[PDB]
Amino acid sequence: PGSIPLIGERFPEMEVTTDHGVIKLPDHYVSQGKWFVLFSHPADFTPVSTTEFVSFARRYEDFQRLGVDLIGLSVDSVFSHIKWKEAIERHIGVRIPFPIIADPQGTVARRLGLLHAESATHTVRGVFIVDARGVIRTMLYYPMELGRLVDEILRIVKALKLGDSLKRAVPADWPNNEIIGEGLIVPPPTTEDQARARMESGQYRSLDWWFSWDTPASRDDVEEARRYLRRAAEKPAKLLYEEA
Amino acid sequence: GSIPLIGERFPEMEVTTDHGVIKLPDHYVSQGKWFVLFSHPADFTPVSTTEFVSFARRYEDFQRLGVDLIGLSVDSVFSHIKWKEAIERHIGVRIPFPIIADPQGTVARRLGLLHAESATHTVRGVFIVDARGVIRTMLYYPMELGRLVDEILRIVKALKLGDSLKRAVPADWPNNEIIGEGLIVPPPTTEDQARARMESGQYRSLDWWFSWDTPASRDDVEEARRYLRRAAEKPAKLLYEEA
Amino acid sequence: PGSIPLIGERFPEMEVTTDHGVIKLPDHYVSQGKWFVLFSHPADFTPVSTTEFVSFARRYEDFQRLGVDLIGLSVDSVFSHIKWKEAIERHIGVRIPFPIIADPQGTVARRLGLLHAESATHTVRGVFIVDARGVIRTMLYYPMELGRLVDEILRIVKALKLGDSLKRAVPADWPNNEIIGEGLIVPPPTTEDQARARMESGQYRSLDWWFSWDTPASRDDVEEARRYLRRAAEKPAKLLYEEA
Amino acid sequence: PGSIPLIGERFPEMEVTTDHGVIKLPDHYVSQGKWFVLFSHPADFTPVSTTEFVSFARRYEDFQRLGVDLIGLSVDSVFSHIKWKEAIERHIGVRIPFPIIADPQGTVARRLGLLHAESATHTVRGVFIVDARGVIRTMLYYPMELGRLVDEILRIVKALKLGDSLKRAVPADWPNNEIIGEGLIVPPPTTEDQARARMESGQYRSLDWWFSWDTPASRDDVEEARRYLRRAAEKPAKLLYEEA
Amino acid sequence: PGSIPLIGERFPEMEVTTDHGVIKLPDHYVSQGKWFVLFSHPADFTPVSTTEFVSFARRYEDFQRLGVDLIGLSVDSVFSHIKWKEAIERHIGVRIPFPIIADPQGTVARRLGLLHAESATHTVRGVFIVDARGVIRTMLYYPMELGRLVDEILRIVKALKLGDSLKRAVPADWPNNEIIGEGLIVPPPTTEDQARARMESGQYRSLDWWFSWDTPASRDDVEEARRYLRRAAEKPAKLLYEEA
Amino acid sequence: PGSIPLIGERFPEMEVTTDHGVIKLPDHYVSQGKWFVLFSHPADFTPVSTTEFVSFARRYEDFQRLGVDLIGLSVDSVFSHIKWKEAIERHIGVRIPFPIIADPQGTVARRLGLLHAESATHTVRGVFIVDARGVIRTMLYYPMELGRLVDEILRIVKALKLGDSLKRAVPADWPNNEIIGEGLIVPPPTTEDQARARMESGQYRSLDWWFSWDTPASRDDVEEARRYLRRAAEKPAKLLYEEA
Amino acid sequence: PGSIPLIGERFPEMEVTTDHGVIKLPDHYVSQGKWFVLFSHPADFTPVSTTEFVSFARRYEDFQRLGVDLIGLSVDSVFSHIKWKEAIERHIGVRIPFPIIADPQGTVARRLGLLHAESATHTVRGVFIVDARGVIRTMLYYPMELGRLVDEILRIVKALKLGDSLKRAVPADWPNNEIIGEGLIVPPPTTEDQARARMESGQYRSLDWWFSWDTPASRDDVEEARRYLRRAAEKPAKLLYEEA
Amino acid sequence: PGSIPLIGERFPEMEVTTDHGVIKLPDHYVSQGKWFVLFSHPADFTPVSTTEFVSFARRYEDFQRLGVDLIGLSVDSVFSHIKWKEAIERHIGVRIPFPIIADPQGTVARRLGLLHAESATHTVRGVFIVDARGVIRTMLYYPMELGRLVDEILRIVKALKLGDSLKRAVPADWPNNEIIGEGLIVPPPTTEDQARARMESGQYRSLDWWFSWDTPASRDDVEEARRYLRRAAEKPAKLLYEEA
Repeated sequence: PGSIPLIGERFPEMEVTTDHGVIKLPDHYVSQGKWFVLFSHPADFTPVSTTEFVSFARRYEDFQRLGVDLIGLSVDSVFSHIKWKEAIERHIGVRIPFPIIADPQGTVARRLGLLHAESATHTVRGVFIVDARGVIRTMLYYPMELGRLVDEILRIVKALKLGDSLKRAVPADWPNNEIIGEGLIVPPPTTEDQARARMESGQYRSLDWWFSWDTPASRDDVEEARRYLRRAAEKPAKLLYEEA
Repeated sequence: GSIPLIGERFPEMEVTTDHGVIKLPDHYVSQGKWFVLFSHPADFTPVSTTEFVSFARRYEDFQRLGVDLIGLSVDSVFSHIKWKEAIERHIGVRIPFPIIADPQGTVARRLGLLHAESATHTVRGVFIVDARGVIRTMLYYPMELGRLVDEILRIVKALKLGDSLKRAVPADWPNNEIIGEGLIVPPPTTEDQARARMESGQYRSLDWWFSWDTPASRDDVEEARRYLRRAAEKPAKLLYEEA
Repeated sequence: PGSIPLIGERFPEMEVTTDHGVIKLPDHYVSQGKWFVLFSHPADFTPVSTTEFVSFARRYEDFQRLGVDLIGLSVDSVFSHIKWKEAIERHIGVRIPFPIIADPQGTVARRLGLLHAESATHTVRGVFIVDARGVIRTMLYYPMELGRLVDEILRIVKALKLGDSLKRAVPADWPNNEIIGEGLIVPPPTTEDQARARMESGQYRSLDWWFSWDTPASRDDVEEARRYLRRAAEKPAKLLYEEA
Repeated sequence: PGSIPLIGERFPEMEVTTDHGVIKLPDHYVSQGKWFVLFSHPADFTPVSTTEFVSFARRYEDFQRLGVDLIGLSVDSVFSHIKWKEAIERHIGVRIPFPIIADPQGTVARRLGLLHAESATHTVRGVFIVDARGVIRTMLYYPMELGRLVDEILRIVKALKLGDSLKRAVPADWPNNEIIGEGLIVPPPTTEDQARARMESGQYRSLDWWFSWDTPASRDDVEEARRYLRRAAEKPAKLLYEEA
Repeated sequence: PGSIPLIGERFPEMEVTTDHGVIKLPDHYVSQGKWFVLFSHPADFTPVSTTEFVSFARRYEDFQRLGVDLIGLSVDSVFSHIKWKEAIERHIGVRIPFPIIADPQGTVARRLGLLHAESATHTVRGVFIVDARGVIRTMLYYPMELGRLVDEILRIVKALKLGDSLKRAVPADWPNNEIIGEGLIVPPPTTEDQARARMESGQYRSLDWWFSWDTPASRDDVEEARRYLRRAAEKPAKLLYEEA
Repeated sequence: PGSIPLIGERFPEMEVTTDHGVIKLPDHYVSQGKWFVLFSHPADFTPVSTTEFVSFARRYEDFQRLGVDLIGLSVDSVFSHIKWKEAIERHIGVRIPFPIIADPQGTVARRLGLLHAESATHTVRGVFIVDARGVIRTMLYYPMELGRLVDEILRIVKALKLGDSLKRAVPADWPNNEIIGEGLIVPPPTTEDQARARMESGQYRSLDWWFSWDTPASRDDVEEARRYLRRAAEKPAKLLYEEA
Repeated sequence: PGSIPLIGERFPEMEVTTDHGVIKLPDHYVSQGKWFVLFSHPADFTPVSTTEFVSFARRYEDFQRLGVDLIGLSVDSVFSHIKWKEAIERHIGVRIPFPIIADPQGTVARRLGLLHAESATHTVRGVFIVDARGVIRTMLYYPMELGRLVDEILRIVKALKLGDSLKRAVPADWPNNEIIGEGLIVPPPTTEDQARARMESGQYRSLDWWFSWDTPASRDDVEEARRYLRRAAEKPAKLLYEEA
Repeated sequence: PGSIPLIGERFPEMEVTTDHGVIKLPDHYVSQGKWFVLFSHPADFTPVSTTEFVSFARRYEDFQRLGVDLIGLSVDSVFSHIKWKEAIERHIGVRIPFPIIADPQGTVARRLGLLHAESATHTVRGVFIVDARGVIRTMLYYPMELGRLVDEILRIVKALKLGDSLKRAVPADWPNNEIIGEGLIVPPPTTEDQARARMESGQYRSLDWWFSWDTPASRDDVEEARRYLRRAAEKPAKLLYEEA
């Protein structure tokens, strides 16, 4: 009962208007060798949405260091985007450095399947994680009533980039997996001959032919991922409403 | 591909699991239980195994929230029973919750779980469904990347809190950088509501569209923070060593 | 390309969300025995649109005396409507008392044919003048670059109400028609017998059997209409920008 | 409902028969560098229609000063057009200098959406304002019972040409706008960078980044537009029926 | 009902994934001059299916001597295939040397008509006997509750190759036919001249013009076929469950 | 390029003409509480088909003991059926007691999927084994060039009836299975709880939780089944062509 | 209804299997310069059909003298054709020299419209008389219960060949027509000029311009046709059943 | 490539205009318990057609004696039918007693498939032999160039009525069949038990179980059929053209 792009598909070709200008997706980011996180929010001048834009802004440098750009999306105009970003800088002291797509007829929202049953007129809290080839790698759909956990979006990109370069799969809760810790998983054998070569070789730690791992990520990569999760877990030292 | 949506009732279906034949969402609604239905590509795969052990380790935390767990893959019930035996034998962890067998992809196609990474194996989908049978949140992870299971606990804990207190939940709750453990009052949608909100003084406000208070118990806040602290902590002892 | 409601049709049935609440059109106004002017603008926080809201607001009591309610429309959210009305009040000192429809997916815009070729996403400056029976009586379509002449909307309603109560047609430029002045037109004969009776009768002033008129409008009726046009023609004594 | 041309589209390509000859629209006017106002009336030998033809003819030199040609339209024959113009000159003393399209099978009517629900057989009082590139700039739909305000058609053309010439938008009720008087509006910024540049420069008067204006119109341009409205507002010195 | 491949057609072109790798059918076997037996079973880790795989494995060299390769099929994954073959080796002491197709979405099952009314999700016990030209020669459909008689599959391929090589048909129950024993049948005359020539000839034994046979099969080919049926008929000396 | 009935479906309702008269399938046999074997052959007066009719006739009492009736089918007329059975009795000394369906337009053959690519005009050697409920239990498709092994048809019915009555599945090559001999298989557990109870009850011999069996068939049932395969494997004592 | 070929159409192109081999119609006879009679019968081993084959055989040399070949058709197999011709030779003492098409799936029957409502499975007694150019010249449909008069098929071919060679039409009951006897008819005039020329010439015997004839057939031609009818009319000397 | 009624179908229901009045087929004849022969001819005032009408007139009493009525058909008008019948009476001295269908738009001809490839406009020489139940029993299609043999139409009806009353089939060339003379055929047995009963009874003369006959037709019935064929074979005593 709702239509979408899929993991492992090219992000659909589209021209969009942002508060920074008109761009083509995913070409604008592919051309720069950047990943992008496209995320949507129901409407400008809404409180949970404001908390998410402030969370992304606080993490903006972390995204840049990973080679990731951010782009938001709502059904509001570019005039509402400029006005809202001014209200956030005025009342919270936080500049939002990244663009927001203006989608008033829902052209982009319907293309991406971002209109769910909680609202006929406002997008859900969608997330498209797109790599530098323009390929959708992960998609999340949060509802109106619940803000995202932005440190998990950082973990997903870091973990994908690590699995892509080291030719590994990434265990549950990496880098704090209960079985193998910061270990990364060797893709399982898919033939009788490969399963025997795996069991015979002694090259990797194994529970069995279908479960092998090693520890090829650098201490810095592991520490960088732990830092995202430690920030998610810690009560902030000071609240931005307190100082403004 | 096409899907169920947030705010829709979970599609009515009979499914075969390794515990028996059940109707969804009827089977969980009748127990007054939320359920998390999650998919994995194939039995006897390593990332999938890590996620089943992560879910099993959090089984009581899910029971504490009134949440039942149900897995899904295209493998048979026979493969499910044999795989759960190998996990118990090689890792020392029992998997208590059922797994759907979906060999022709009937359930996979109905739920939109076949993406472009594999023609034959489901992605790592997550449907978070409340005790009314309504889809509240959906997550799609790929083959190469295991889920963060403590975020699934935080989503349920925060949705139940929101429903219980008529509040919305800020980014990164209960560690929001603006309001901390604060919860948000839904914004006014009329000129009259906007005037009443600003004349009131019941809430902390940045402006008429951004009001919050602190109505969650200490217990609610610390239980949600405990999930994230567990996600962030280096394990004390790796299960591969003490199997 | 692109359909519309037509003159003489019932305004299409629809539920709409405004910054005052949810209403049904045209029922909400029909039930009250009121006319309504539904007008659209491209986007909140745009300057020509701002001048038109301020113009309607200044004319609000003139519309109320005619038994006409006002309702605006754009594809912005209710949050943008509330914010924009606050901005007008703060910067110009003018309260906008009438509701604005929020149409974020363009459902209403598409139903009313308000998406023209100057913008794929923002409505033209459309005007629907709807009588207390819910019937569309007149429609205007102004472009993004040109503000409306709001006094002509008052002249249209006043002249329609006069024509309906007195069973007359209204000449060009009424009440300053260069042939008959404040005169109103008797509908022309449509049969041979009617045309003979019309000319054998001393009831009306006539140029010929097809052009008859009289002067049945009250002095008050005529002065009311002349005041709208005199307001349109006179430089305002003081500009609201000055008083800031 | 019923389909139409839209603001911002090229006027639909068509050959039409007039009481002056066969012409191609919009080509015939485009090749002269002329705007045209194409207007429709229900039927020849009808009195409101006659008042409107006389109104247009009296303002013929005003339209010529703006580089605007006039063309009428009804479902009557070229023969009825010639007889009706003859009758207006004989009984009222006014020559109609401009052509009228003859549309007996409603070919042009249907193409332009001029058949509304008040009459299955006679066009509404439609108005298409078309610039010298052949583009539709404004459309008005008046009913059978109500004559148009022809001085508003002059104000629309004068304002659009000024807007085009000086790269400005025109406020409500120009040149008597209650906020900025005869001032013209600078199109609002559409990007964060444009919004900052606008407010950092002292180049324009501004309420805020989204509302900037200046006064680039000549006193001649302003007073010619005010003259149209002053004429609409004035009690006629002498009624043409008294000069019959 | 439900659709199928037919005797005398080429086996449908398809790429399939096995626990030995990705192959094209029937090309992978045609290119080798090999016959193949493609057989399906409902699910890995099921007992009748296990008895069938061990029966085929025990006859593997008998198939190899005939120039026939074996390939299984079920809707289980390649991982389950490797795990199940390991379990059969561990618990029964029998290695399954031949590949199994993994068909988890039932793409191959549907193409081959292997989903019957006993199970919506698991294939019947289907058997396709395909010659070295890639042509389907024989098809068997056993149900979930009944294991195949694997020696009949050997007799079929043995008898078809003899019939192909010697240009003969094969009587019921060959090589123990109750009328002609190990005799092979000369295809019957299809014209009046062939029927007379056959009866005039004395070249063959005949009951009548439509029933002629001779004994051209080698003693070795007859003894091989009688050995398959002797093996089917005899109670094994030792049961593999006791040996494990 | 062909559809069939499926295993587990009721045999399709049909009226058929035979050389014993008109009968309804499957009702004619269901009403008697009888299984039937419907088998087809390409044409009357053909030699392989004659050998199969003689094999079935010799095994007629064995079918009767199983409560199985036999019914043939070809595209030939009832007249040809009568003449061919007369020819078999005169030249071979074997009376055919069971009916043959006459199917000259291929109505029955098309309904049962019995026209394959080897002949456009003659059926393949199909077999439908139908139980006393009218349900299709097994289907076999042999080609023009290869006679059936009729004793395997007896073994299938015997094993199916045993599996039905004892609630058991039947291993490969039963009653001579190489793992469990004349053992019959307990359907495997389909739940974690059923699996544990199986492993803990000690009620059955097991290789693992998914492979349990016992030996509940009578010595008579086992030896009766074995006798069919012993007959298939025996060099005939004397060939019917000698004693024609 | 049901669909046939038509008089004056080429006999439909088709490959047919006879008890003499595989031939293309009509080419097999066109390339020899021969007419053919294709006739159908419901089923081999039927008594009316047997009388008609014996009648055709008696008249074989009569057909050969006209340059006409015979070809039969039924839905029975080639094997039944051969057995039936053998049974006719053995029991009646008559050899059938001409081929029969075998049509088991009714492919040819359906193409020629030979399946009528007396039988769903067996053809009617159809007759197609086809000339040396492959053109259908006459068609007869007799039913199951009624044998043909084969002497009328000889009269048709003789009369048609005389008509073609002498450029004449043939009267009713030729060569014993009541009005003109063995006379042949000149095609009638189709113009006023031709009608006047016909009546002025005195070339032909005429009743009126539309009925002219002459006597161009030879003694030998007329006697050959009269012999066919005398044979039809003669009570046989001996009955073939009596010498058996 | 042309559609017809079929043997064993009811004659299609239709109202037809004749030169005797408007009638319903087949009802007009069924209600009288009469058979009818409906026959077509290409055109009135054509010579072969004239000979056929005179032949049917000569045989009128013989058809009446069989309870057969005659009805002609052509695409000519009733006025042509009346004129042509008058011309036949005056020039040939023969009164045509039976009606002719007037079918000027080919409505009847198209319904009965009487338009073949020799003429787009004129019907072939069709014959429908219809029994007193309205059922089509035999159909003949002769071409434009060839008159019918009308004595064979009498033989067909006589033999069909004898078959119907005696429950027999009628041999080739009856009543002068070369095997059984004036004998009639017992329909063959269609079951094994009927075949054995037929052979055992000694009730009928038989060649084999499938060919039995007896002599149940009266002396009068046989002599009446023989008279038709003797007439067909007789050289006319005198020619009608001569005595005219």
